[PDB]
Amino acid sequence: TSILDIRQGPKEPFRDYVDRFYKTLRAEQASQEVKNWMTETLLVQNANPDCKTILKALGPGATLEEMMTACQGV
Amino acid sequence: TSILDIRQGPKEPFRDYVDRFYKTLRAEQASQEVKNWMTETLLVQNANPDCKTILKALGPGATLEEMMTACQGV
Amino acid sequence: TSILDIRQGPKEPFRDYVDRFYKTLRAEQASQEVKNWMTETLLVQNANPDCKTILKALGPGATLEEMMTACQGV
Amino acid sequence: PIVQNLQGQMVHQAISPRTLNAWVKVVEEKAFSPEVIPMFSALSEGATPQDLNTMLNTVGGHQAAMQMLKETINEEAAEWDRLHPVHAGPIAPGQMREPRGSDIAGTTSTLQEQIGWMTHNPPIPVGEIYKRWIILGLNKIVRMYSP
Amino acid sequence: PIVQNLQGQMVHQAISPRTLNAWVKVVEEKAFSPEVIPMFSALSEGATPQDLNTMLNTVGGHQAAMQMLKETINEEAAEWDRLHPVHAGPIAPGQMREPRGSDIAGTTSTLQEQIGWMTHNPPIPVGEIYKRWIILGLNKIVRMYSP
Amino acid sequence: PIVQNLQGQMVHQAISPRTLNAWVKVVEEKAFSPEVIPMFSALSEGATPQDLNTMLNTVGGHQAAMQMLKETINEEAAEWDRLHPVHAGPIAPGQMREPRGSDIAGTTSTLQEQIGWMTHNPPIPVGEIYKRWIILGLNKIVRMYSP
Repeated sequence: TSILDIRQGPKEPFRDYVDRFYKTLRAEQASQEVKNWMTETLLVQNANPDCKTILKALGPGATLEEMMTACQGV
Repeated sequence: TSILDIRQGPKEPFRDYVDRFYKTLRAEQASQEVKNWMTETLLVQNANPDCKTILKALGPGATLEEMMTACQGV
Repeated sequence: TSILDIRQGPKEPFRDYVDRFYKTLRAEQASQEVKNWMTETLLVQNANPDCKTILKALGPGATLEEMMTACQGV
Repeated sequence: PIVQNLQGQMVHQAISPRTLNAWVKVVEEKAFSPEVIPMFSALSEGATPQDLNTMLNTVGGHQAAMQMLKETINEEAAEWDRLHPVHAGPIAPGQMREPRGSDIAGTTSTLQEQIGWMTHNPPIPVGEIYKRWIILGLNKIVRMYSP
Repeated sequence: PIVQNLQGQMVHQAISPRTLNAWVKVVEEKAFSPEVIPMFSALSEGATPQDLNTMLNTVGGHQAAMQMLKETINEEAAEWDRLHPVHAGPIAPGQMREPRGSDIAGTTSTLQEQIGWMTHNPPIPVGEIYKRWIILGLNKIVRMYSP
Repeated sequence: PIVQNLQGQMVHQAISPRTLNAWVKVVEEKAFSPEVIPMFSALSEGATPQDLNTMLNTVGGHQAAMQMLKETINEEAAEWDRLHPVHAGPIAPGQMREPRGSDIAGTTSTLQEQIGWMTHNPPIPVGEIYKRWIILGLNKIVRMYSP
């Protein structure tokens, strides 16, 4: 399965999705800078509308514990 | 079972067939040149029509990752 | 069970019978010369008519891989 | 493998059965998963080419992958021979011969020869060259076997 | 097997039960599969003929194959005797006797004799000669037992 | 058993629990099957009479066979005493006593006595004499227990 095919379900907790992401990211062998680009970009983009909304409110500069606690009720 | 008796099913993934081939090829003790001849020849010949068609389009010079990714949807 | 009581079934593959023979032969403790005599003699004698027929065509001097491949379709 | 003895010299010692079996069990359980590569790397510590063919030859199953790896090992070996040409004139009596791709793959070299190269001064890391080929070929497999 | 001791000499030490059992378990699980041959080869490292008959005699099951192997071992042994004739005149007091096919098969030789030949200078590799016969006979079996 | 120590002397060391348990497990699994005899032979390497009674006494089950063996061990022992008469006059202060059937069976001898006989020069192989009786009695059993 390709990294672009990794997406969050409509009922799937973000948490279970983030695990899937760094597992597939774990099978990507690209430069770190590209993998940083993938992190800030693709993760949020394939996140579900309800959490996506939430993550837009965190702004930039956000870290994984704060994202992970931010989308917990969703 | 003989190497000539190794053939791909009509619903069998190529992949599962290629595994069977190099297992049986693993029990053949012939010169390397003969085993090269067997590789390019017998593998495609006993491959199913749908994949066989696919493999004909790869042309010659093809390697196993490209054959294996080529017949994946079949 | 005694070695004389070892016999091939009418539907039993020879192969399964030869295994039984050298298992029981494995529990005989007799001189090697006697055990050679048992090998060439008793094995064929208690073999079934269809294979027995086959084995008669191999003639003498025959070895176990050739007997075992000879009675395979039977 | 080639290990250091108490006396303070490098000597060969055989690899252990529950090490062997641990290699088997990893492959059984985690197949093509990435954790196989650090795992391999730890269990290949101080290992010979000869021991590395032993580990590859003792696999059962995943024969398409095993063939892809073989063919990667030979490609990487062909590339070793290309990049490093044979050296000028006859081999010195006082010296031992330079390796080829097939000596690195363990094929054309003997154990005592594999111990000569590694234990000698300077030492040459023929394990680590094969190790990269294995890891490289492991990446090829991992990338393919991703679904 | 005959192993090197800490003192720096080659001495005999017995083979281990979980080594024995690992030999048993391989045969139980993988029967005639090709992985049996590298496996055998690793577990036969530094092994005597005597230990090799022990391993063959401790098999249960697959008696048709075990007989085919025996008969291959004797053929290969008959061939050893053919190719290497006995030597000229009486055996020297200062020397030890040349082996026959049956000494290689372990049958006519004693352990101390098997240790004399291997530990002595030059050493003779009677294990490796039996090993090829075993591997050759393993090919015969593998080829037959292919379906 | 009596094993060689690093220092280069023969000393007694105890047999291991997973060796003990391996003896138990063999008997559990393969009962009277012939593979039991090479198996026994390997696990009896360097063993004392005392250790051999320990192995026989620790059996559970197959008590008809265990009694047949006992009675074979005593017959073979009675035969030892018959064939080898006691020697002329009193025992020398400088020497140690010759064994009887019951010393071979371990019954009338102590461990230190069993170590005296085996470690002394010439050594006497009281293990190997009991071993044949065990193997002989094993043949009796195997032949009977064939169906």
